Amino acid sequence: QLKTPKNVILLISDGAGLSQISSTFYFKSGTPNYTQFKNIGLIKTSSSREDVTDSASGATAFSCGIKTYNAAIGVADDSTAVKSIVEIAALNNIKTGVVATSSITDATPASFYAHALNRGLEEEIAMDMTESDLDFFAGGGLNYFTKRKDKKDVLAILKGNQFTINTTALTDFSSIASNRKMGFLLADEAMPTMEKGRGNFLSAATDLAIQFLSKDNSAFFIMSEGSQIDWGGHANNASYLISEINDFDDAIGTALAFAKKDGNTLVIVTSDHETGGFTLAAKKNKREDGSEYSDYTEIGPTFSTGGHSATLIPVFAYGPGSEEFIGIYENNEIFHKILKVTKWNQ
Amino acid sequence: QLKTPKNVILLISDGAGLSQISSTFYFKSGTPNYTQFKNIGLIKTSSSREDVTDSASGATAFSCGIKTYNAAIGVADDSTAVKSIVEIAALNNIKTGVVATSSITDATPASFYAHALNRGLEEEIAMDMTESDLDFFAGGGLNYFTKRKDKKDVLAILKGNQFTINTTALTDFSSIASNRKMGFLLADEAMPTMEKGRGNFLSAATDLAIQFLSKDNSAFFIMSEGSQIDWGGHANNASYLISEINDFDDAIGTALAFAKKDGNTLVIVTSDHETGGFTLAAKKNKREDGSEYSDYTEIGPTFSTGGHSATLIPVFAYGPGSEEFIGIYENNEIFHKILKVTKWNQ
Ligand SMILES: [Zn+2]
Ligand SMILES: [Zn+2]
Ligand SMILES: [Zn+2]
Ligand SMILES: [Zn+2]
Ligand SMILES: [Zn+2]
Ligand SMILES: [Zn+2]
Repeated sequence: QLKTPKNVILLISDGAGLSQISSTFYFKSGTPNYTQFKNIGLIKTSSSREDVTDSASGATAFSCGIKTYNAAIGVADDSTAVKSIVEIAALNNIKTGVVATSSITDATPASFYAHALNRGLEEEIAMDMTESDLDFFAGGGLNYFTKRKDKKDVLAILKGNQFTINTTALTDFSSIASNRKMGFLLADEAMPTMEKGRGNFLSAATDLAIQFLSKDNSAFFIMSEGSQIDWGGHANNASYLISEINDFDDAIGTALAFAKKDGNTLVIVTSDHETGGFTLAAKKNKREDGSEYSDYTEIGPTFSTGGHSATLIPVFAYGPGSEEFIGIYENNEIFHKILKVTKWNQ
Repeated sequence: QLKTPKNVILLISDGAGLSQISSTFYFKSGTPNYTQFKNIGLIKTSSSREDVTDSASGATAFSCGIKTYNAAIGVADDSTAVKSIVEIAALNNIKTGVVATSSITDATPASFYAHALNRGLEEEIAMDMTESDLDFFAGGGLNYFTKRKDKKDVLAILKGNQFTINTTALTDFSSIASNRKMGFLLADEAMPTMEKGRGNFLSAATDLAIQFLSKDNSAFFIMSEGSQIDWGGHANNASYLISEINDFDDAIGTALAFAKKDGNTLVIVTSDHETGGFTLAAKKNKREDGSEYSDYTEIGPTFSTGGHSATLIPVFAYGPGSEEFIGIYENNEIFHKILKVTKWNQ
C-alpha cells in the first residue's frame, strides 16, 4: 500500500536518454536535481508499429495509456480517439496545465490536449485547444492561432472560453491570479533556445502553472516539457543539447522544491525516447602522423545518428505513490500507474 | 530496517550501458531476465583522475570502495593496497568466488583478489591469485600461470596452496564437492566468444560456484563477469556485443533463480562503464537517387567511439537489502552498500 498523491507533475525531456541525463553530471554547475530521486524505473518506448518511436506516439503512450502508430496524437492504433489524462483529470475535478519550450502545438504537448490523425496537422491541433478542458498553457506557437490557412482568429475563440491570453511575456503570479484560465503564447513558432537567451522560462512557467492551478486548493495535473533537448540531438549539436537539458534539470528542481514542501505531490520525470546516440566519449586528439587518439581525462561528446533510438529510458519519481514507478515496463504504463496512485477514475 | 542477506552475488557486465542492456529487449528470444528487477539505481563511474574510467579503476571502486586511478588494481590513488570485499568476506567466514569470460587475470576479476599498481602486470596478478583468499574461480588465462615470461610454474604454486585445478572443462558439483578450493583455467587467454561456441559457460560456472561455495551451510560472495561485452563495444561489432550480453542475461536468470529459491541472497547487477556509444538507431534504408533514409520500423545498431564513455550506469538489485541500491551514487559506494547490508565486520 503506497500513498495517494493529490497533485501530479509530469516533466518530459524530449529525446533524453541516460547519456543525455548524464551530461548534467559533468557540464552543469553544481549537483544535478536528478540526484534527489530514489525511485527509478525504466520504460520501453517502441510504438504499436515501429521499433523506434517518434514524439507523437511516445507522448500519446503517456497521455492516453496505449501503444499507437508513429505520428498519432491522442488516437489509438486503429485511429479511434482515446481519452487523455487531461480529460480524465477534468472529469475528476482536477485542474490541468501544459508547458513546453516548443510550439504548444508540437507533438508532446498536443498529445495531452488534442486528438489528430497526424502530428503535422498543427493548425487543427491549435483549434483542438478550444474544445479542451485545459486550464493553463505556456509555450510558443502563436502562428498556429493567428496566421492560419483558414484565416480564423483562434485567440478570440479561446477568450470566449474564459482564457486570458498573453502574447508578450511571462508575468508575475499577481498578474494572472484572478483569471479563470490562462494561456501564454510567447513566440511565433518555437521559444528561443537557451543559447539565444530563453533564460528561466521553463522553471518560471512551471511555477506559475503550479500557483495558478492550485488556487483555492484544487488538485492539479501539469505536464512540462524540455522540448528542445531532442532538437540538439537531431542536429548533433552538443552545446545545444547540453544547455537545454541543464535548463530541464533546473525545472526538475523547481518541481521538487514545491513537492517536498507541499507533501502531497507526485513528480515523475521521464523522456519519450533518446536521440542522436549522444555519447560522453573520451576527448579525441590528433597526432601529426596518424591523427586520432583518446584522452580519458576529459569528455568529448559524440553522436552516431541524426534520428531517434530505441534504448530503454529512465523514469524518476518522487512523492506519494512514487514506488509504483520502479521496475521495467512499457511506456504506456506510465498512464495506468498515474491513474492507479491518484485514484482518478473513469 | 532492511532485511540482511546471507549471500551476495555481484554480476558485472563489462562495458554495458543502458543502450547495451536494451538490446536484450529487441534481439533476444523471449523476455530478458532484467525485467525481474524492481529496485534500480544509477552509478557515476569517473575515476579519481579521469572523467572516463577504465575497467581497473571501475572494478576497484566496486571491490575496494575507493576512487582510484585508471589502471589501478585493488590499490588507492597513492598506489597503496586497500582491503577488498573478498578479504573482508574471508575474515567473516564467507566463502568467495570469481568467474569471468576473460582471462581470470583481466582487470575486472583481478580487482577482486589482487593488489597491483597496474592492470598490465598480469603475471604478477596470477601470482597474487596463489596468495588470495578465493575459494573458487573459473575463467581463461592459463598462459599467465604456465607460459610466463619468467618461466615460473605458477600452476604448481596454486595447487600447493590447496587449489584443485581443472584445465580441461567445467565439471558437475559432485565431481568437486570434496575439494577445499577449486579453480578452472579453461583457455590460454580469453574464453571463446559466444559466436565461436562458448555456450553456457558463464551460467554453468556461476551455478557451480553457488553450489561449491554453499557447502556445509556456508555463506558466500561471488563476482561473475560478462567480460566480452566490452570487446564487442571496442570493435564496434554489434553481433558480438549482442551475443555476449544475451549470454550475460542468461547468467542473471541463473543467479535470480537461485536467489528466489534460497530467499537469503542479494543479487546485484551492474557495469563498470559503457563502451562504443552503442545506439539502437533506426535501420537505414537505401534508394538510389536519394541513397539513405531512416526507417523507424526496425533497428540498425550504430556506434560513435572505439573507447569507453562516461554515462551513468544502471544498477539492478534483487533480494534482502536490495532497496539500499536505489537512487544515484558514485560507483565506489557499491562496496560500502554491500558492506552495509551484509553487516560484515570491516
Ligand atoms: Zn521526442
Ligand atoms: Zn516534444
Ligand atoms: Zn525528434
Ligand atoms: Zn570495463
Ligand atoms: Zn572486464
Ligand atoms: Zn574496454
